[PDB]
Amino acid sequence: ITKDMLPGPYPKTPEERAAAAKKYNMRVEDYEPYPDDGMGYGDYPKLPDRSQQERDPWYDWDHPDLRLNWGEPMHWDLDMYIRNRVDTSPTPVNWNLMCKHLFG
Amino acid sequence: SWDKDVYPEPPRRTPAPSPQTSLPNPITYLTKAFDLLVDRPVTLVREFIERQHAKNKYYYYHREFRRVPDITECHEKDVLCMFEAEMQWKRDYKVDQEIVNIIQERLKACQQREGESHRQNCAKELQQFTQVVKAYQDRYHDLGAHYSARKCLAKQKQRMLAERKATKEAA
Amino acid sequence: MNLFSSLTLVTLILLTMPIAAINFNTHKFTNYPLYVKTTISCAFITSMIPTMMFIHTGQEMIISNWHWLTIQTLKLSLSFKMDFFSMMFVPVALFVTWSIMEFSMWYMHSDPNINQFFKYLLLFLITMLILVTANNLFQLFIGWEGVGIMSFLLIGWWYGRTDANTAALQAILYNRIGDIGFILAMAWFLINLNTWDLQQIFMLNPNDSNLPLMGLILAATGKSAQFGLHPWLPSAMEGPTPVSALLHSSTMVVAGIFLLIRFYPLTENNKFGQSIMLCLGAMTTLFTAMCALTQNDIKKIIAFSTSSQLGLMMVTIGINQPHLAFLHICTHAFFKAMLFMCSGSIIHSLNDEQDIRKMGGLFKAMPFTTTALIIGSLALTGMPFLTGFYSKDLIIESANTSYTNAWALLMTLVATSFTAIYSTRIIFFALLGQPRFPTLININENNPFLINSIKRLLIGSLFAGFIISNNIPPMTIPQMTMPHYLKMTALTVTILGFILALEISNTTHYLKFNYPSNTFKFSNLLGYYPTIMHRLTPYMNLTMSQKSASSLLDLIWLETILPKTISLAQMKMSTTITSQKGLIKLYFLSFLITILISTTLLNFHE
Amino acid sequence: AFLPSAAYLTHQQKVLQLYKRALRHLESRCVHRDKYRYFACLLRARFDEHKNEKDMVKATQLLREAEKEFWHGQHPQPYIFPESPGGTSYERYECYKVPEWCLDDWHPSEKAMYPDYFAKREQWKKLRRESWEREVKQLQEETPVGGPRTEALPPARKQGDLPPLWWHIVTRPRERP
Amino acid sequence: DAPPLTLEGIKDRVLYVLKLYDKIDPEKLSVNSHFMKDLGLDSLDQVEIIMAMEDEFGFEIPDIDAEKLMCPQEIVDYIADKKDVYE
Amino acid sequence: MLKYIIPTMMLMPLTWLSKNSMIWINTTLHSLLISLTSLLLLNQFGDNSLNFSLTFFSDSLSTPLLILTMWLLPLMLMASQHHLSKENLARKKLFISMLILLQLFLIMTFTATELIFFYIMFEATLVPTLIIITRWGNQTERLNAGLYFLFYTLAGSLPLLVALIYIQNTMGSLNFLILQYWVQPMPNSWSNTFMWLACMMAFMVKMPLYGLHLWLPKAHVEAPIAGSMVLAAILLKLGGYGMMRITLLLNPITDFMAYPFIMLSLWGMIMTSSICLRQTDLKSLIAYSSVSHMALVIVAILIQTPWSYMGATALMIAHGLTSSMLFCLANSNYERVHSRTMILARGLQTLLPLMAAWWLLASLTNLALPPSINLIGELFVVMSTFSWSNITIILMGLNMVITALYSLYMLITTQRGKHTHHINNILPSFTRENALMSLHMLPLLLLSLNPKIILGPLY
Amino acid sequence: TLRWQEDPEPEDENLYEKNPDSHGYDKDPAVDVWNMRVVFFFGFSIVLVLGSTFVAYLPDYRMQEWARREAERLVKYREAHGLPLMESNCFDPSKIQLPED
Amino acid sequence: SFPKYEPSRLASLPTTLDPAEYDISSETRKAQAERLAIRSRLKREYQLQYNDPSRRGVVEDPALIRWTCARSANVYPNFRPNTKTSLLGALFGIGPLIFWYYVFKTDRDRKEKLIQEGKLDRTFNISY
Repeated sequence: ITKDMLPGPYPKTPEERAAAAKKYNMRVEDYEPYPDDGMGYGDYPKLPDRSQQERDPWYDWDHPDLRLNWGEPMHWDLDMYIRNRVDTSPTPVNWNLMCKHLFG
Repeated sequence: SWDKDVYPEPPRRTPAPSPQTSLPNPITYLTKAFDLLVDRPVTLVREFIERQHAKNKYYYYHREFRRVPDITECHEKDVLCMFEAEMQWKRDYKVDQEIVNIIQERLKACQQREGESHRQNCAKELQQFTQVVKAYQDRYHDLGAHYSARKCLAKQKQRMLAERKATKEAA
Repeated sequence: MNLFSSLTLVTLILLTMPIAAINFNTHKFTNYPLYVKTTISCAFITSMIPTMMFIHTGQEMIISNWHWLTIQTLKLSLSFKMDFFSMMFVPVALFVTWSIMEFSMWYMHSDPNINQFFKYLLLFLITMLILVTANNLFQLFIGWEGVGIMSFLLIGWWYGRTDANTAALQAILYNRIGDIGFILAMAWFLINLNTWDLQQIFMLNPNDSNLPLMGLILAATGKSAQFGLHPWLPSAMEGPTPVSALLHSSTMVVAGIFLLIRFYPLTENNKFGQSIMLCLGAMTTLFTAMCALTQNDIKKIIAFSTSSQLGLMMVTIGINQPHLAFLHICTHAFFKAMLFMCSGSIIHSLNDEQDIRKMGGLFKAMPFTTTALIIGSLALTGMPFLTGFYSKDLIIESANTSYTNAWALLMTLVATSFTAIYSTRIIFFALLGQPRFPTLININENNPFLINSIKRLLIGSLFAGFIISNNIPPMTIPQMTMPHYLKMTALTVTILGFILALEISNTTHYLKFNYPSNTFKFSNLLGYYPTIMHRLTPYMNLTMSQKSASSLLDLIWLETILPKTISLAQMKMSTTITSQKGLIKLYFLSFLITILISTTLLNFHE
Repeated sequence: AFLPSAAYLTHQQKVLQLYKRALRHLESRCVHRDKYRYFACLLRARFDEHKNEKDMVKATQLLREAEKEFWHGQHPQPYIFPESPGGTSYERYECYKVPEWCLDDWHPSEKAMYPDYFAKREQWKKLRRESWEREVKQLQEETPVGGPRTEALPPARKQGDLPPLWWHIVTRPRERP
Repeated sequence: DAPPLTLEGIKDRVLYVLKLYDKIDPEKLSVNSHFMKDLGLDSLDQVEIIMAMEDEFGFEIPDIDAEKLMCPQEIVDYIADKKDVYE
Repeated sequence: MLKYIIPTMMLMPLTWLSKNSMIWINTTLHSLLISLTSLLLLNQFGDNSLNFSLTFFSDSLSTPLLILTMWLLPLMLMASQHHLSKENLARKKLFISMLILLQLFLIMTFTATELIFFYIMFEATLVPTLIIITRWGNQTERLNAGLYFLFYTLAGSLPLLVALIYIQNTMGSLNFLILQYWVQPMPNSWSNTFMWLACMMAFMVKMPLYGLHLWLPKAHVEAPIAGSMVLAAILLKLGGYGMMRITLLLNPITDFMAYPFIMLSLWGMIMTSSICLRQTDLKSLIAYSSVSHMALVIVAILIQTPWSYMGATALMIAHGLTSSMLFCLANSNYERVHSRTMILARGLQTLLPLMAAWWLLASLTNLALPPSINLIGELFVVMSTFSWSNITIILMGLNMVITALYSLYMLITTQRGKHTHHINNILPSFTRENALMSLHMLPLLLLSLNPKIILGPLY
Repeated sequence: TLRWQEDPEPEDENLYEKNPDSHGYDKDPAVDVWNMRVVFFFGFSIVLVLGSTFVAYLPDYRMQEWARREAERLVKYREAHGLPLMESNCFDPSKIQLPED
Repeated sequence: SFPKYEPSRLASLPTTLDPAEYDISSETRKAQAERLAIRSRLKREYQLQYNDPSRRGVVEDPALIRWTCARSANVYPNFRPNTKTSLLGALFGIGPLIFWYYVFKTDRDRKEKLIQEGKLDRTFNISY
């Protein structure tokens, strides 16, 4: 491991964004960092915020339990979105319908 | 054995078995088998152990403490007398804790022995428990983890001051 | 007196002996499950003797045999209190565990870790019998946490499966909320009554006992899976079928109702707790029955069935009938365990296929399992002069002719009809009709262990309710003078439920396709309760556990204010001090300034 | 949209996947076999009615409307096979799947109980270490520059050699060890 | 419980369920009979055949492998790979 | 107390004149002999403490800490002999000498009757600990961790020295028995307020208190295994012991002056516990668990009831044992997989069954499973805080959830599931690691049988 | 880019290769066995067992049970002379001089 | 007709109901080809260094180290004190402390007032 592989500050110029997307092993137009609100996120990408239950259960992963691949940029809350924890998978009926029916 | 005056128990009253049927109950047969197969070898082994203990006899004694003057006759910041007064107070404190424990054990024994008539047949034990709990609470409560004889004396002085003042209001 | 205590503690020591036997092992044990089964059967006999003695005489005893810890005024000793409840609940649990272990030694034969499984089951039974025979609150708390941890381990038995780990952790969470309630009750009892033993609690008999009853009701809600803390009981059958047969059907889940049974004078001298726990029990039994109406997993159906039964136990506690609740525990354990053994037999005969839409036509193929399942369903519904009739119907006999909540009574009658409905749903879909399993047929039930254990629990579910109901002494005034339309309420409700559910199944036989409504999706997705909360309560915790506590406070602001602002201040002062250009002229100008300040302003020369 | 063989999913593949999941959900709703046969033949007729469609945007609109139909008509809990993901016994035996390299850490006292098995294991390891450099030298000369564009692997080209990266797909543990 | 499988047994099984199809003549098909090439079948008929395979052997074949099996011998090879037959 | 100081100081010629191959054997043997010798401090009386001379004494509070320290030294010697196997002999002897000096300073800190002697060796414990952390720590951040630890401790504890010298000038003595018999009440003034703050803040930092705990998740992580044992099992308890000693003189201002700090722990033990739910690091998880347990100890000391004091003593001993065992397990995993992150190595019950059993038992003792002394201490603190106020039980009960919610979580991701495929250097468990686990755990379960020897001086 | 002279990181050593009977204490087999014997002898059979025997037979720890015996005296006195079982004052109120007010 | 399904935070939109799946533009094909190329490169590297018979140890992952360094050691240098961070720190840092301090102070003041007036029931309370 070398010092240029660790995450750095928030990128502003397009060439720093390109180098960051090259660092995180993703396309330049697919790399969207967190907004620069000074919350310490830095240049870590903002993933589409889906649980690990939503991944393909039949494609052979490098980590079959985690449903993850070696070298893939993992989510900021991957320790939150594992299959042992909170799931975001779609439901047959709507969320507001469930809340209204249960509360009623 | 233990002393029956400290731990009181009423003489028991066991009814005679007067059966009304002809089927033999298994309890009597199992009891006879119990004094046959269990009680006899246990008692024989205990007799052998008791003979071996009677072969070699020695004694031990209950330690007695004489009375040292308490904190009320101790000069302030005179550690030589206050140390003895505080040691006596702590020994007394432990003794009173065990006294309250004995009364609690008496109350629980009364409740279990009486069974379904416990709230009538255990009035005396409950009154004794209330008296000893009231006196313990008036003697030792609200001192803290750093309790000492001086804090107990201050609490008692405040209680007697309050009692005298309340008497003076209603006189 | 000497035979009594000796035989009871022999039962306890005999139960704890094989744990030491396996822990001191070196070789490969020559069929350790047979050793455990023989030990538990012998302990069943040894505990049957003092139950017979109590039936003959009426002896209740308390053995404070080992003094443990004197916390000044408080004294804690190893105390066993054996009364009506403990002495009539120990042998029923031993008989059920004997049948469950025989079914386990048949069912789990291919497991290479079968010795660990039998040791875990023995440890759970040890903790349960520690719980039910405890006198002080510390020992009963020990049994409470022991059965919780053993439930965790037995649910997460298949530790490679993530669903088993999730279910075990969820059960731990709900049991720890029950532990919050139990801890609050113990706290009030120590602070206000200066005791943990039950004798002083019952003798002092407090009147302002709302808070300890609230804590005990919270603990019973957590352990027995009432409403609010229910979904761990259905969701925690990822483990083996003997585990679901012993843990979540007959023995562990009645611990909350047992705890409320032990504290029956405090509940009998308070109406607010009785009212709210009656309402909670009726809500639980209606909710779980309505969920079980449209379920398709057989073990999920039986889980909702036993949770509805626990709700009925809560209801009959709430109307000041605790001995009826204990009799219902002893009655319900038999046929609930037996139904789970029958379910496991069908699962094993169909190669681990648990969906009810892939089984059928098993009436003639598996006749003994069919007969036992039919008898168990009839006993669960409340067929007259079976075991359930000797408890469950009597509960309704007190539910009508008493000063109860009207809505609670109406929903528990609707719940009774729903129990009838899902019982015949199980019977129709599992047994009758035409086959739906794969073409290769490996149907077999000819093993001595499974047949013998099912036969033993069949004899139990046929006669034990009659035996216990005619052997226990009357602890209350039975209510029998009532009108004819209150006497036959339960039987008529069960019959009409049978008719409606038979009509429902016949309409499933019709050649029509219909889209599901909102009621079907509400009753199929578990009232939307494990879908909202299990997605909302973790999320609102875990982000709060990461964005605020982990990052914003500990990693940013507490790092900012105390050490780093100080470090920046000293760095800035150090840079300002040592920014000198090394010029003697400025140094001597500073000397002149210092002398002038000390003479004129600071007045150091006076 | 996530496949090891193709980058994307074609329209025919989407239609076939929709037909598969719709038939499975209909089988879930229609537990009895004859009723399922009636409505499965009805669904087959409904899929065969628009089979010969040549306008691509009309086929795409029909596909989207059929997806909306299916999502409105799901079973809240469909039937899952016991070993498929979401099933009752999915990944149950993964605690028993011990990898074979643990056999390298066995004591010689317990290795003496299985002589022929460990001789065969030694010859298998010898074959692997004999073929590994051939496999990697085949891997460098087959793929174009800039890295492989697909995850698919070449087979054993010449004679007397083994396919590249074969050890962890041949020596994988059994389903029921 | 769980009787062992064998290659000729599973081949007999897949052929036996294949001759029970009304779209297939039992006197023409062999173990290398393509569906839309040698038998003139359809893609939807291949999907129904794969669902029959799943309902016969009790395990579900994934779609990304269901779109590749085109002959009975390929289904035999896939079932043999997934069930680890002939140890 | 000279019968324990002299053999401890003679351990240095024992470890400096030994051969290059038998330093570990000799040091472990003689430290185990000293641990056996340590049992002669149980001669405690129901009224009077055990006074040896004018310089040393030991009541029933210091005795379990002394026994724990002299039992803990051989455990560190057995643990820290694998990552120093390739080390130079002179540096190995220097490491053993640092451990010996730390034990000597600790066991004469716990027995000093005079308060400034207690302060002097309470700060003499800084030097070997800091040297160990900054010398034999692995990664870059050991230097920053050492700076943070040293400066938090000293900047908190210099006003303690000023206040103690003020006490010596005012009361006339600093002997604890004389102060027990010459204690005067402290009235309400700003001078007494800052007197209380100066006496308390050193132990607040060393406890650690929430908001002053920032040196714990560094110094507990960058340090080696023996450094982790002393950091989690003695020094925090040393701060607690000093707090118990010095709260005697600060009455009755404490009855309001402890009002903020209790909140700073009552909420604090929530937040840090929640951190363990979202920690990517195993050692950091153990450190934050230590923060939560010691915050509970802080509340127990500050409400100053007898039940809280016995709960604090039992909790300190049990938490020291459990945290040391957990650090040993995490260090074994780090030695096997060469990374500290928790998610890298999974499913280790399939490969290491007995170490999985030790993991399960350690996690069960972490979440206060009855009848262990962890549950005894937690329970007694719960009773005392319920007597203090009612709503506190909520702040207890929620904690009783979250603790388990990380402990079993720590049990799952390290032991359950499917194992990592590419990690194939999982060697079978050595006899040394299993012996270390058993020597950590069996005294705890044996102490569950006879807990009355660790229930404080007012049992 | 040219970089400084530095030894590469050595490969991780396995103690079970050169010594399949290793206890994990040392590379030398005799030293390994003697260290294991020393640890197991002086830890389990010297400190643990004898320490448990010592703690189990402590001579009346903290005078505790002695107080119980004293209670069995005191109540036996105070139930025999008709005295109150416990007084509400720790010290004699006669010998306490309250301040006047 | 049919009720439209809308996404939520805890219930995402299904893949089959997403319009963006059905977009068959050439730019989407190029994007998916580049994503597949990146995935194939990473998979090839992983299973090249993973199938090696000589290697014994851990195949380290730069993404895991990147994630840990971003989660732990990169939070402070990318933090800037502004109105949002200061208001969040003051709201969630000293809010609950003040709230619980006021609650406990109020309860204990009421309890002490009741105790010193001889109103609270403290009959059997002798263990504190």
